[PDB]
Formats: sequence, structure tokens, C-alpha cells
Amino acid sequence: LMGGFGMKHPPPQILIKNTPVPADPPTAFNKDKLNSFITQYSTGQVSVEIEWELQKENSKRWNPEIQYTSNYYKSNNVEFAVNTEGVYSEPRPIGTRYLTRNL
Amino acid sequence: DGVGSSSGNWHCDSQWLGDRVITTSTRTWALPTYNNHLYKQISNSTSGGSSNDNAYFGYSTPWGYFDFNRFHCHFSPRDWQRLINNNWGFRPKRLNFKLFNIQVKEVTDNNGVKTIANNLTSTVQVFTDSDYQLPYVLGSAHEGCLPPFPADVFMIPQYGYLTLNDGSQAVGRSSFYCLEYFPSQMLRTGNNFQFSYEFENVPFHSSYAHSQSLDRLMNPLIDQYLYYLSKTINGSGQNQQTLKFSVAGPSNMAVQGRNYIPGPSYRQQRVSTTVTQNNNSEFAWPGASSWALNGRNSLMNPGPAMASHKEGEDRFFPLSGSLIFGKQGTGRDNVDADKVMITNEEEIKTTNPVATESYGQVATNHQSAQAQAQTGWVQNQGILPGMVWQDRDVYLQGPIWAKIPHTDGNFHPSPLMGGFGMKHPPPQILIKNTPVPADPPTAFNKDKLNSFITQYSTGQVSVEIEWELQKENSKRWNPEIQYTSNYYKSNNVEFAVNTEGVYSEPRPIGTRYLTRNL
Amino acid sequence: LMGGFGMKHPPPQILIKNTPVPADPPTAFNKDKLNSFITQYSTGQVSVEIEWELQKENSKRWNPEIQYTSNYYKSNNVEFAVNTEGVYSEPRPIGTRYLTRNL
Amino acid sequence: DGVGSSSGNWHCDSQWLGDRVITTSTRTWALPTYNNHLYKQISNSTSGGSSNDNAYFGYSTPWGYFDFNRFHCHFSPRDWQRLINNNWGFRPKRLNFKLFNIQVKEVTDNNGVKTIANNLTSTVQVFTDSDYQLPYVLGSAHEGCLPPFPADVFMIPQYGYLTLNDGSQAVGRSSFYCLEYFPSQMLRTGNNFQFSYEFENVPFHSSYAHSQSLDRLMNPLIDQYLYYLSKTINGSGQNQQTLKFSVAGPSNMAVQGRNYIPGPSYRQQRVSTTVTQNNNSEFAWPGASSWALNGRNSLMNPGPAMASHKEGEDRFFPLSGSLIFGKQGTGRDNVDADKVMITNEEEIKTTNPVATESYGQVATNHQSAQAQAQTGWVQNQGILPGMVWQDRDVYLQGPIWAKIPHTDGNFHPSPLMGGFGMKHPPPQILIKNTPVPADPPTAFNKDKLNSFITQYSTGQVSVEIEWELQKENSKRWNPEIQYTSNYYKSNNVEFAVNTEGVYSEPRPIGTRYLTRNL
Repeated sequence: LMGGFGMKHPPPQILIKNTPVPADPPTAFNKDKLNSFITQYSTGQVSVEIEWELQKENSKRWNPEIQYTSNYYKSNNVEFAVNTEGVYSEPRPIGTRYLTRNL
Repeated sequence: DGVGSSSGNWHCDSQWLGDRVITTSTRTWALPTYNNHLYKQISNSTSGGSSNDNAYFGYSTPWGYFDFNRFHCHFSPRDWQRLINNNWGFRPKRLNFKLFNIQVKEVTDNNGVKTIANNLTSTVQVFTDSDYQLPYVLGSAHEGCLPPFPADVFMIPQYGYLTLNDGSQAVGRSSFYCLEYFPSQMLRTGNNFQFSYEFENVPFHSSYAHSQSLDRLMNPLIDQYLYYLSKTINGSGQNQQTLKFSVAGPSNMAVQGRNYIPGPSYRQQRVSTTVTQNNNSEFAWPGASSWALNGRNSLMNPGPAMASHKEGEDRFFPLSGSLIFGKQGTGRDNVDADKVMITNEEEIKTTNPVATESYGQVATNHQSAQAQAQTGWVQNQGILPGMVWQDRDVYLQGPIWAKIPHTDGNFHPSPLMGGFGMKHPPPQILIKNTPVPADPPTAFNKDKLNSFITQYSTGQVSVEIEWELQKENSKRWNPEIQYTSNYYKSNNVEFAVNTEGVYSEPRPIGTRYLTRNL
Repeated sequence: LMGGFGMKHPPPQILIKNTPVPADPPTAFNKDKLNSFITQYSTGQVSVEIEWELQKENSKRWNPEIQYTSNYYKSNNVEFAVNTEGVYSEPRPIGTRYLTRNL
Repeated sequence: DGVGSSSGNWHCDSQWLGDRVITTSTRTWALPTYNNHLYKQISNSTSGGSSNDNAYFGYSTPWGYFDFNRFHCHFSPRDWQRLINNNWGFRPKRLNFKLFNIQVKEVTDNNGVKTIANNLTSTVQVFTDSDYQLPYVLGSAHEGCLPPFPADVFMIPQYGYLTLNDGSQAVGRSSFYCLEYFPSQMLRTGNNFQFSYEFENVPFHSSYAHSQSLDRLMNPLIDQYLYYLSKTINGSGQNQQTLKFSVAGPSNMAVQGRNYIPGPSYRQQRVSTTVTQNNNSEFAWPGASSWALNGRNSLMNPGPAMASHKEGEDRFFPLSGSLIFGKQGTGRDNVDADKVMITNEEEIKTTNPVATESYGQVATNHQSAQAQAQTGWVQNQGILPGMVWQDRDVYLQGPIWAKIPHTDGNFHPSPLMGGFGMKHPPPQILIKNTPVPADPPTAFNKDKLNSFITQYSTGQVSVEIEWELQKENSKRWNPEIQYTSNYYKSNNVEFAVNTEGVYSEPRPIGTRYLTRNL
């Protein structure tokens, strides 16, 4: 209902945890589980490569087709581009439907 | 390929193989010149008809088109009788279309008299749109069919297409299609045209009317093993409350468990052919069942297929639900009832609910010692699971196919009016006769030439459809009801020409006679 | 200077004339050329098929690129489409330069 | 490919083949972290400098880049002397670039003291842009070169790029390039990087200074066979008018017919190094030669290549025409004249007109018995046919190449500042050290991580260029003038390190000594 592509078997969930490393336990054996660990985190890079099939416009309509453009008026900042202080921003949502087709 | 030799032979027959039919129909046509070779926009504010509810913006083109989508084009009544009495269903497998013996004539009005004379050089250009790029106008059941009767010569309708509008103004998401921007074969006297088509696989139509009702699909001798709740009261008086369960037997039929339920219903108003029974008010537009889209108010003309008169009394019919055909020679407007053939669905009555009656009843409030039970009527019920419905009957005058609009979703895309819905129907065949300009001025002028030569063309069109069949296997004992000709001495043979030459069809002919079990 | 593609050998000129047919001359031989002809014209169709090579946009710029669209406001007539009386019209000129590229 | 083994060997040499040179230069670098791993926009209104004439809008990126486009990076002064004294011209054939022995260190400020410690896991990511998709910032002669002296360690400049602006605001035809959207190889200690490049074919540079002037390219012994108009007057007094023609001989040199003319000139203002001669007014910006583009007023810094002092008096120089280099240790602003090396073109004086002098003179009004002849000066003359010019000299501090902007047209695309213009120069090599975020908070927060670990990296860059050569064929008798070291006992060796370690270059070194005939 929200949108997108429903799938019986979507692309799976990818879960990640950093294995615990316990801080030095006590010398005498104790039954209880170890509640003391070492503050820890990890960092890396994730490549996500999707391949998209396409369907291309065959329409023979005469006149020009409406579609999406960038306003030309001198704005203070480039839309869909970083601010002065580094913040990235998206000015307005962008639908998928511009090209026209007959029922 | 010359002026002398003919470019094709008349072929009109129906050859009946056991498992399939092939119906060729060849007729002759005449194509005038529309819009003076212009494209124009038709928006209502140019033609009037000011209102919010009727608003359209669209273009009219000079092109003509062949529309054969009705059945009677392809089937003689005797081929129809032979079809629907012997068969449980049918589907078109293929289509072949030939257009030949084209001849282009040139009219001249001189000094008050008009003389027609051949034009051997001129061309008439044709194309079939196989990519479904243009709007599809065939599926709307407009007139302009091949005539029922192979003798009559007809005129070819004008192609025009509506688009988006806000009121009478175009949005600008609107499209303009220039029909002449397509690769159209053009041909002269001595050339012919043809193409072949193969219908995409669809379901067989149902030419059978069920032999047992849905509500009564059970053994009348044996009880079910399930217990309905029979009686909630011990007896009269205060504080008499019990729960008494009973077997659902033949003695009480309505209460047995049934694992299928009837099809959906969108209720219609009930209009009686007997006049004095109907109300004395203007309920035509006001009381009608409408579906609104984008602030427009549409009317519900054929709609979820559902029975009409409910059994005993046929004196009435749905206000806008039923297909309505005009008799031969019927006036244009404010036609009296008798002059119009009102189609009636009695055969769908077992599977589907009545058009004019509520779908059912539902409980509203929770009962309590204080609060009595209360139940409201269901005016509309969409598809549920385990719901069985039957499609609307298909007539001899009714449309064969329709184009299923290209969209993300559609449910049971069988056209509401009737016939065979198809993602890729048999294409539109458009025709125009190339313009020949009258003598231009000697000095070069920039403007386009607005002066042409009055011109039209004539020829023959062979439309050959191949129909797959499904044949009756039924083992029922007694005789089966089916379609016949009344024997009483009528003044004229029904489905035959009058004294003055007019061809006429007395009454509509449904497809459903043969019976089959649910 | 006006625009387009200058060529040493452009696509050639295609000239057409309909051969003269003289009206009936006089019986006695006369020296002078025939000044009397038959009013005449001809009609047909011309297919002009050009093949265009292309160069396609490789630009990696982030934000959206400005380009040409049809105004969406409810106009009386579709722009670049026929009028009510049949006249075809083009509302405004259309340049070739929208896509951007670095110097 | 491990922490222990080194990823490459220092290689710095110049091996001189007869027909070509190969100059390897290996130096060590340090890359800080710019902009806190942010992109930001630099538009002047954020940095001030309010005016219409200085206006810019652009982005600053964390990425650094290697700029080696100066010559002294690749050539020791002795390789330069050996180059320009023995050769009539040169062109780069190929380029090889290696980056190795990279090591990434992690700074920590604790309790007032800052401790540096290795980081073995961290990565520094690099990419060369071979498709010329990004803006090209190298060709503008910005500082940040590989240092002249192979010992010195340097810092790597920050990459930022201007775009379109209306005042301080972006138009929206402007572009934002996210440098990190490119497929950048990333590598750790134990990895190395390299690529090879092949310069596109360009013309040889001219390292020769002509041995005969353009105006004097003729036999001094022999007359021409053409007759100039010598004398238009019979003698003094009224109505004395004649046309007297004379041979153009050696006796009158200036009047002979010459079928080539000097190159174009865009005139410059004349500023004298001797101070008391110059005017007592602020002519710096007002009196300068400018080219306006889009309402901006640019200044003409190097421009059509043209001689400067005109022959006898070198006491002056063009206001903005001449390349101007700063001496080692030169202040930033309002530097005194002596502290700055003013480059002077005397070698181009034969082919090209003087920068500070008019191109010529042209007749204005038609003469008549009543109207005397009148001639105005030509302040600017663009290219004509049969015009010969010579390109600006190329120095040891000056830029090797520039990118010829991609456009529908360009004329003689040799850069005005100097060097070798190329449609596809050797690509930009950008480098950034991947960010390592400091410990995030435990509870998930939407916002991006603004806290990182102060970090930088270090390594070595081998830049190997292959130069094609053109060698002196001249048969002139006498000795040829060329470049030498003064012999007088100076306190310090020129082009050598000072007492305190500072490296310095005393004077600029042109490429033109060897002489060649027109």
C-alpha cells in the first residue's frame, strides 16, 4: 500500500554484531555469566549493487512531453546539494509519473 | 496489379468444422472526406453543452476506421442459431482481414449539376496500428459497424479521440496524436491490402445457463452433520433464554451450510415497463446508480453482471443496468418504450444476485439483555473469498471484444458490457484518401493549401475470423430448451427484408440456452 | 553564423518542373516559339530520411539537470497542437542547450 | 602486500637518451583532513569580499589532489640547463605515476598533550579521473606543487571548484559534484597505486629564439622589382601634385614589400621599474587592460604573446602582461619590487610586436584636394591572414600543461600563460583518507556522525615523464649564446640551500637561447 515491489522472498536481512570480548574475569570460578565487557565498535564499507531492468518509452504522441526539471531562478543554494555548513538536503519529493501513456 | 484485373474475389461463407468455425464476411464500403483534411479540437465549449458533468476535450481527425466488433457483422442468424444451440462456449483463434477492389472517384459541381467521374491516379492510404500506440476507440460500442446484411453499403466512421481536460480546457498532460505520423501503406486502384492477426488466449465464453441454482446445491434426502442455532428463547415471558441447536436438514433448506456464495452486487433502481406502477417523479438521472471519478458523475450502464427481473414478475427492469437495443428504424431521441428492445437477463439468475434487490443483510449492534439485535441491508458487496459469479450474456448485436486498459491492476478483466477482454485486441484499421489539391496560385505563397478536390473511394473488406468451439457433452435425459422461429403466419419473415428493402432484427438473441450443472 | 552545420558539399538541390505541353499550334509553319501552353500542375509525396549520429550524456553531476518541459497549467489549447479551426502553431522557440557540461 | 615489506623504492633520476629524456621524481607528502569530512559551499557572501567584480559560488571538498604541472618539479636546474642549451624543442610523450609506502597515523589530544600513534587498519582512498568528468583545477597555476627540492616534505592542497553564479547566489544551471561518487581505489599500508598515461600529440615547444628579425627578411644587396610610391608632391607651392614611383631598395628598408606581418597585439600599459618616472596616480586597476565577460571585469594577465620592453630601454615592463614570480621567502601582500622576480620577454621581440606599443597605424579619411590625410593608431589587431606570431616563453617555474576547454571552437589553443594545451591532459589524481568515526552513542540516532578521529597519512609519489626532444642542427659559425652560472664569489651557491636549510631559486630561467632562422 505504501509503494514499491511486493515480494514473497525479498532480498534477505543482513544482520551484524561485533563479538563480545569480556573484561578480565575473577580468578575464582563463578557460575554466573560474565556481565562485564569492553566498550567496542567497528567500521567498514558496504557495496550494494542492484541491477534494474527497464521499459522504454515507445509513445508516438506529437507534442512535447511534460517531465521533471530544476527551477532556473537564482536560488541561494543549489537544490539537492550541500548547504554552507555541510548539511545535505532534498527540497521536495519526486514522483515517478511524468511520461504519459494511453489507457 | 493493373487497372483492368480485379484485386480480389468476394468471399462470404461460414464453414463449420467439428472443433472450430471460420466465418468470412465481405462487404462494400464508401469513405468520404472528413474535416476538409484538417485536424480540429472538439471541446464542448465549441459545440456547447455547458455543464460540469458533461465535459470533453479532444481532437477530430480526417481518418476513417473499420469497426466490426459487433457479432451480427460476422454471423448470419442461422449461423448464430447453429452456434449457440450446439455449443457450450467459444473463443476466436485468429483473424484475417483483406481490403481490395478499391476505386477512387472524383466529384465535380459545375453550373448547378454534380458529375461524378473516375480518378485513376488517386490513392487511398491505410494502416493498422499493431503497437497500440493510438487511442483505442473500438471498444466503446459506437455505431458504424459492418451492416448486418451483406447487401447493404455503408459509410465509414470518423476517428476522433478525447484526452484529459479540466472543464473544456486541456491540461497539458493531454496528448495530441497526429495520425498521419505513422507508417501507412498507401494504395491505388489495382492494389490490395491485408494483414493477419492471432487473438491472445482468453477464456471460453459461457454459452450455457446453469441447470441447478447456487443456493440449492445439496442432497435433498440427507441431513448435514452441522448444527445451526434454531431457537434462542425457551418460551414467552420474562427471563426465558436458551440456546437450542438443531440439525440443518431438508426440512429447513435456507439454513444449511454453503461453502460458496453468490457474486457481487451494486444495486440498481427498479423501473416497471407497466407505466402506472412507476412513480410520478423524475428519477431518471437523480435516482440512478452513479460512479464518480474526478468530480465527474458517471452513470452505471452495464455493471457487475447480475439478474434483472427477479423471478416471477418480469413487468419491470433495472433503470440503467440492462443493455438496451433499438429496433430497426428507431428514432433518435425520446423514443417510446415499445420501439426499443429491452434486453433481459433471466439465465444468470441462479449464479448472481438480482440487480434491483439487496445483496443481503448484516447485523449491526451487539445484542444484550437490554439491547435488541438490529440488522441493516447490504446495498453493495464487493468481491469476497469463495464468491462465485457469472458473466453477462453476449448477444448477436453486442460487442465481441474490448481492450483491457493498460494499468497496474485489473480484476477479472471481462468487459462489463460483454464479450472478450484482451490486452492486445485486434488492431484498429484506419483509412484516409490522400488529398489532391486544386490548382494552386502561380506566385509562391507561404500558406498551406486550403483548396482540395471533393473525393471519395469504394471497395470491399473481407473479415475472416476463426472461432474455437466447445461442444455439449451433457447427459441430461429430457429435451433441452433452445432457440426457434415462431411458426404462426406472420406478415414478414423475421430476420428478413421488408417490402421496401429495409432489413430488420425483431428481438435480441442471447447466447445462453443449453444447460450445465454448477 | 545563423546556425547549423556548414558543409563544403551539402546535400544537393532537388529541382522539379513539369514538362510543358503546348496548346494546339497553328497549321501553317511559323518560326516563333510556341507561347501557348496548357495550365497544369502535379502532386505527389516526398520521403526525406536523414540518419543522425548522436553523442550521449556521460555527466556525473549529482543534482538534477535542467531541461525542457511542457507547462502544466490548464491552457485553452495544447501547445504544439492544432487549433479549433485546424491551424497548426508553435508557441515558443526551442533551443538545443539544456544539459550542462564543464569547460 | 603486508605491513612489513615496503611497497616501492625511491627512484629519482633523469636518464638522457639521444632522442628523448625520462625524468623520474619521487617525493614524500602529507595529507591532512580538510573540512571535517564535509562538503561546503564557499560563496563569497559567506567569506565576504563584497563587490560585483569579485563574485564566486562554489564548493569545497575534503579531497586533496596532487598538482605537479610546474616544470621545476620534474627538472633539476642542471637537467634544465642541459635541456635548453642542447635542444630546439621538446614534447612529453608519456607519463607514469606511482604512489606507495603509504602510512596512516592517528593523532590524540589528551590532557593538554598531543600524542601521535600509528593506525594500521585505516585506509586512504585515491582515484584518477580519466574521463574528465570533474572540473579541472590543475591548469590555473595554483600553488601546491611538488616542491622544487627533492628533500622537502609538503602538504597536499584542498580540492574545490567554482560554478555558475549570479552574484553570490547559484543559478541552478550550477552543478554539484560529489567527488565520492566515483569509483576510487582505496588502499592501506602495504598497498600501492599506479597508472600510466600517454600525452596526446601536440606541437613541439620552441626553445629557439630567432636569429633574424621578421621586418628584415631580405637580400641587402639587391633591389626588389616592385615600385612603392615615393613622392606625391612636385615641390613647394600651390597646385604642385605628382605621382613619383621608385624602386624599393636597400637604401630604404622599411618600404619594401613583405609577404608576412607580425602577430596580433592587445595593448598593455607601460610601468617603469624606476619609480620616479611612473605617474603619481592610481593606475593599477583603472588603467589596466581588461576583458569583460557577463558583466564581470577580468584583468589581462598573460595574453597574446608579445615582447615587453621594446629594445633599448628595459627600465620598464607591461603593467599586467608579464609573468611575475615571487622570490623565496616573499611576503604575501604589498611586496616590494626587488623581492619579486619580474619575467621579461626579449627573445620574442623579432616575431611579435611590443606589448606596450601600438600595433601600427591606419588611414581614416579619404584624402582630397581639400581634405588632408589622417591616420589613427591601431590599439588592437586580431589575427589576419599571412600573420606570424611566436608563443610565450616557458619557464622553469611555469606550468607544463593546461586543459583546452571543451568548446565548439578555439583558435591556436596554446595556453596564454605557457606550456602545452591538451584536449585530454594528464588526469587529476585525488586523495582522501577514509573517515573513522569516534565511538557513536549506544541508542540509535538518525543523524549522521559528526565526530571523527584526527588523522593524516604520508607516503611517496613517483612521477615519471618521458620527453621527446628536437636537437640543434644549426650550422651558424660563431659561438651560440646560452645559460651559465655567474663565476664571481657569491656568498651562497645559486640554486642551492641556504645556511638555515631554505632552498631558493635566484632568477627565472627562460627556454630560449639557441637561435634559429625564421
